[PDB]
Amino acid sequence: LRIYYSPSIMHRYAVVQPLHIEELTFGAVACLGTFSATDGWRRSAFNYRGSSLPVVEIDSFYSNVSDWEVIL
Amino acid sequence: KIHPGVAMTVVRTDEILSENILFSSRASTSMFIGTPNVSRREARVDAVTF
Amino acid sequence: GSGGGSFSWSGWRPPVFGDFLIHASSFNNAEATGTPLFQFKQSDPFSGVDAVFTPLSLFILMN
Amino acid sequence: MDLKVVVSLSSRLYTDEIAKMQQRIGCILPLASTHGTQNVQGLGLGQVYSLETVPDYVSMYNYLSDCTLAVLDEVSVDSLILTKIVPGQTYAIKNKYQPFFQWHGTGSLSVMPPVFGREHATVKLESNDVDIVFPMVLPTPIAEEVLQKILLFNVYSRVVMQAPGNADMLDVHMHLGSVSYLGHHYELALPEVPGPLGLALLDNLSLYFCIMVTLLPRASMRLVRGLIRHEHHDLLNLFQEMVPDEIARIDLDDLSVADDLSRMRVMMTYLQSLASLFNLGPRLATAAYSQETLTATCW
Repeated sequence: LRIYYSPSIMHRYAVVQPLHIEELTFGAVACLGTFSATDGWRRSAFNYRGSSLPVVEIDSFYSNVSDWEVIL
Repeated sequence: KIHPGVAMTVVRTDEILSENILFSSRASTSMFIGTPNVSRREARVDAVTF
Repeated sequence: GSGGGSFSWSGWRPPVFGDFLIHASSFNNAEATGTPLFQFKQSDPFSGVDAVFTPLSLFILMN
Repeated sequence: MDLKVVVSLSSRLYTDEIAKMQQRIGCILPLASTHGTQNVQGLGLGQVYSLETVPDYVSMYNYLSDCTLAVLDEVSVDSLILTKIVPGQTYAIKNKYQPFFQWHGTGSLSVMPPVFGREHATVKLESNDVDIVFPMVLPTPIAEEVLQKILLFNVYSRVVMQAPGNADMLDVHMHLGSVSYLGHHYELALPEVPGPLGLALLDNLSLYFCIMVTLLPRASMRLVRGLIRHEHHDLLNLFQEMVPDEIARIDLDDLSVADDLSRMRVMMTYLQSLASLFNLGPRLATAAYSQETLTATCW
């Protein structure tokens, strides 16, 4: 997640914005649970009022929430 | 395209698909067979694996 | 009398359920039935209704 | 429900190695794939830890946190029977390690790459030309202590690369490579050059540190100055009657409770993030233990 957000922090924290005590915090990560590996993601159309959306669907989910963890 | 000072040898490896024949003489191996088993595991929320 | 001795089912745990009360406009009535949800705490004391969002309403809220 | 894995060897192993492995009954080890039939390659911590290669420990922690863990159950001439450890079970487990440390039964155990030694931890199988490496388990405090030892040795071997004299690296070797347990000292094998993934971890440490260092509360600095000037505590043993020069420069501003309070809030929000990173390993909680049996009921 650090290297996946590296370009966005590089752009945002940059010349565009300086620092201040309450602005340092950047991202939050929370877990939603476990899912059977090697199945993957089925790609499905979700149709409303004659308009579609591409949606990833995950079978056999196991819900388990976690606290928020601060990333910067 | 002037010949350099030295000569060279060139080596390569080649693969050939081939349909083989296998003969076996009679009664060359004794085999012991066991009873098959069936177990269950990976109980997950919608499925079971056996 | 015969049952009860399984003593588990591979550690099977029945699902815990949660029941929310929503306004009629906040959560669109048509949804995918497997969408992830999010409850936002409010400020009013001794409240009786609480908000909910899906990733789509969460998108619309952040513009 | 049923947890069992048989690992099939292609060719039978000799008497010497069957004896060496039968000494090894009751061993925690990672295998890669969760199936009833496993090949001999995916077994053990070997394929990442090589004889010719420089030892990198963080990569082995990384490999082990992902590979499923199993307990050695039975050793045969052709087949190895090992039980699998599912996340949601209770397991009676046995302790016989050679670098043994005493166990409370109170605190969770942890698994780590074999930092102590390579030779006494390995088993070679020249019948099938493969090497098996057993990782090392420890109670959590000594685990975190060894991890800190290793990372600080990485940094200081890097820094003293450009330093004057041998006496300095000799001081570094004292009380960094050595773990001092009651009645003994133990020598961790340490890399001469740590280059992979030492950076990738210490850099995140440095990011967290440089973020936290801006938002310190000053009241704590003023308190420490006063206390090291007047009283003497075992936690204050480090600072002699001398007080550091950074604090004398940072303190001078007055105190406002609102700003210190908000700084404390943010610093807590980051400390909980820092706590998650130190583990880098599987933690097995223990509930009960018998010293006469060297047997725990881990969880």
